[PDB]
Amino acid sequence: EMVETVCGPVPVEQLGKTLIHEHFLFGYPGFQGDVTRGTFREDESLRVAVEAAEKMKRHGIQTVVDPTPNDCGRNPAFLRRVAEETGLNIICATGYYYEGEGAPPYFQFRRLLGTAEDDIYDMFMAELTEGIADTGIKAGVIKLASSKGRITEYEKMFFRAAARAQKETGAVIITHTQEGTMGPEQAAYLLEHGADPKKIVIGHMCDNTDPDYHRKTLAYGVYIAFDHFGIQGMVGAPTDEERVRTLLALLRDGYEKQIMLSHDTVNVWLGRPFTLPEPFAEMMKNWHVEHLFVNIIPALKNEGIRDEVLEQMFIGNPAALFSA
Amino acid sequence: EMVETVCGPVPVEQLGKTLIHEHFLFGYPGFQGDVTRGTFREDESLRVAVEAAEKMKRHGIQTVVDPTPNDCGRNPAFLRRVAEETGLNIICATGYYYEGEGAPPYFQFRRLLGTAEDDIYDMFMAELTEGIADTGIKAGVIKLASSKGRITEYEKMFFRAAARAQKETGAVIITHTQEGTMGPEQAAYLLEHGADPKKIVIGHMCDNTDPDYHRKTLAYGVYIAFDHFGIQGMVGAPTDEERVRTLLALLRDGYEKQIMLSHDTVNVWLGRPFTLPEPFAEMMKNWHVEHLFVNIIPALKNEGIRDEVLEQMFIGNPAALFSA
Ligand SMILES: [Co+2]
Ligand SMILES: [Co+2]
Ligand SMILES: [Co+2]
Ligand SMILES: [Co+2]
Repeated sequence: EMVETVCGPVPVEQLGKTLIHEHFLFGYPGFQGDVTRGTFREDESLRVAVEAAEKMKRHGIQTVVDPTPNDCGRNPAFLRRVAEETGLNIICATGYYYEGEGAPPYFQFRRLLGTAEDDIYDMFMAELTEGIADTGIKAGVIKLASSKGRITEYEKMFFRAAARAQKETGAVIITHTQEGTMGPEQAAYLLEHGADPKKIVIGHMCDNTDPDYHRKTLAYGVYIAFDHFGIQGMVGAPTDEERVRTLLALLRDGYEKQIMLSHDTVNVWLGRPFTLPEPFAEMMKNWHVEHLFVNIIPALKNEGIRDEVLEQMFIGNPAALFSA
Repeated sequence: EMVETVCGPVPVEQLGKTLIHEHFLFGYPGFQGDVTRGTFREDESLRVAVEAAEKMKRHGIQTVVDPTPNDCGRNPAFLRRVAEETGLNIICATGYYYEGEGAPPYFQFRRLLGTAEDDIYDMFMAELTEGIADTGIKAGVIKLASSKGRITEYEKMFFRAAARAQKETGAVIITHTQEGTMGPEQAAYLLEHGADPKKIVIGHMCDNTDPDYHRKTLAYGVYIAFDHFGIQGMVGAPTDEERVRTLLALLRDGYEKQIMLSHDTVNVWLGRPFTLPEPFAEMMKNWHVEHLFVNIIPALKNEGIRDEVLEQMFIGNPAALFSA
């Protein structure tokens, strides 16, 4: 009936049109050490984050899931400010990123102590059922992530802890896959450990252009997310044209009740500002929160995708995902 | 001749008896993500850190160099609270840790952008000559660190930026070596990029028990630190008995003017509290700030080491190190 947002419990039936994977803030681990030159400018950051939220609202978005990992600058209190200003529902996560873009030393050390996996489960339970730090905000999803071609031993600790927490709480799991790998493997591993496929979203699935890879993942009964719309020009990433091609094939096969769409935007980068070099910068120009609504959805409609199917993906699926 | 401390400039002639490598606070990268169960409690932490400072003061210590890396929870304002309460001089660092206990994703990303090395130099210069964040505190040393058996491409960016910053500022460089490797290589690499050997301390040298490894390093004209006293059993670490054996051999060889001693304590751990298992816990029982004075120095004097030699290491060498 209810889901935890940054403003507290909200009825699942009130979530409405949802973006399943966007970041208001995000930083690569290590950004914290560059505080002198890469200061967090909260006022400007809030202005930018609120502007992004308003752009989403303009296209009927009422809810956003922000799965910023705990080790990547997650800031629930900041999200609450965005939500308070805009009236958007924002659902945050508990979880760590994958090894290559994460900060593994801490839980690797606890693994040497023999307690890491239990500590992670304890962290998930605390943040799902008690609150994050002193904010009073509970996470509404568990974020999991794996490496390219491998769910590492470090990563598997989180996967097992997540399955355990899910069995206890009924919490939704949202995942990151790296470079179009491990979708089927994540689903199989989570299900081995008793996780509920109807509560799992395997992310970044659109990074792989082989429809058989998607169908192998869909076979487990999980949700999949095409959540990289706008990300073009590598590393390895396919084009939006290719993403649309893959999506159309799955919709023709009747998989709409298992698919959600997003952009995985980073609206405010933590640390120093940066500029992409020009070939890449132009290829990435559509990576913003309006892209699905201005470009992608019109293209789907051009191919004959019905409004009810679009509504299934943006409204029906998040409602079902967060319902018992 | 002055050095920057957490309280501002202090005459080098007033540093007196110094511990070259101790941490009031330290966290393994990723500790930030375990904030809920591992919150930093400032009042209690300050009480503990102040007590550690008072323990050092009782043995005549007037100065501590705290080289906590930027990515390992460095908190200069906290150090200033400790120093303001106790009158201890505390000198802090600018730098990142080695890959295996560091947070490389941030500067790895900036390396891809082509700016990392310049960004690191910029950071070093800002923190040595202007201030850290909004604290008004300047770092007095640059902290460098390498991995086991190699200085990685990531680490080398910091090494080159450090040499550049040293040429400009005359700043002292303090290093970490991993598992008794890369001592000579660090010295060679820094001098090859124009760093001053009389301003370099190669750290954790006591983790290697081969006196030829030490003599190879010492031949570069650099300082070396036996800075792991009390750390026994963990990750290939030698015993204190073995450390004393190596140290005695070098002192009898006439190397006193190049050697400094410390414990590399962590007085307050960031993140969740932990307890070491029973075999390791007993082995680590002497890992505290009084150990050199209560146990090690008496062991050295029992082996014929005179007060003048000890004073050279604890007083003479730090004064020379920080002098032009
Ligand atoms: Co991701
Ligand atoms: Co993401
Ligand atoms: Co070290
Ligand atoms: Co240290």
